Amino acid sequence: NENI
Amino acid sequence: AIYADNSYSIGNTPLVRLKHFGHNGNVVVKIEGRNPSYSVKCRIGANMVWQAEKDGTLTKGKEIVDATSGNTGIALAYVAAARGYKITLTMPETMSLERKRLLCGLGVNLVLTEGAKGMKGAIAKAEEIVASDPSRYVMLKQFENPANPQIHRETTGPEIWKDTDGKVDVVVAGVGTGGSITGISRAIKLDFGKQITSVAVEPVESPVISQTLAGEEVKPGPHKIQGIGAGFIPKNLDLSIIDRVETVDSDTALATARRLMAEEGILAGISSGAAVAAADRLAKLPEFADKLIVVILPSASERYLSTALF
Repeated sequence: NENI
Repeated sequence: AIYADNSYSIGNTPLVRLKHFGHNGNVVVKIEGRNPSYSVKCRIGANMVWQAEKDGTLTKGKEIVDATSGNTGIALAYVAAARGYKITLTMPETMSLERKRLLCGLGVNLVLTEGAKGMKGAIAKAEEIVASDPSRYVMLKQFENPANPQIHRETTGPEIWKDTDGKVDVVVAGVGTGGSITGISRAIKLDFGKQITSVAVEPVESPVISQTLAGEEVKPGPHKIQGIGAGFIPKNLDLSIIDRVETVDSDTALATARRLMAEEGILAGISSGAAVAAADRLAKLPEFADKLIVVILPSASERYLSTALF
């Protein structure tokens, strides 16, 4: 996931 | 010295030798949890803001907008607070109460988006806010902003070089944006001229770097290794400087992080377990018997108290  | 605000205090993180990993002490870890907002992202939150200031894209009264509520969102939040900027972060309404609380504590204007739309919806909302008044809003774009790997070339890399007295032979780093492995590798290989082995780490569940380099179909997948495995090749990953890619599974990443806590007394995050698992695999190959392996530990355990880690 791109919630970095 | 005395830092003018918390953003200047980034970095200078310690190296600690592992006792229950590696072979004859060949694995050393860099503790990125020791930072202003307690992750590696503090460095890039600081530098993206600083560079936007220097190039005139961010000015007094302009507002930062982003769709991250992970470590980057937290990093941008402390930097915005430290430097007097308003910040809006979008996120799905189903994000944890702890994370909403943390971000609100840092003064973030939280905009909660529709649960069903997930990250896509949060990203679209951020882009929508910016497009509504482009002169008012700035979106810093951590996946592509060169200020991300640049701060690693200027700080993280040189710290590794200095603390190892140039003895570092291998750098192992999980890849989210790619900034860490890219900047570190540029520093050591190009600025310090040493031919090290640069090792990207990604989840076996979403091995897009491996698939890409193999010319195979890119098939991202879900995983629990927070901070890595974005499901695409980010612009801030410089494939040219990557020597090896190691895949690690979520269960093993979690087990490894738990071992770091209990066997080493290192309060490591989930992705830190992933990076150490990959490093231990290399460390126990005879080809790396006499080689110094430095591993980035991007974050700290308490940020994961509500997760599978505990």
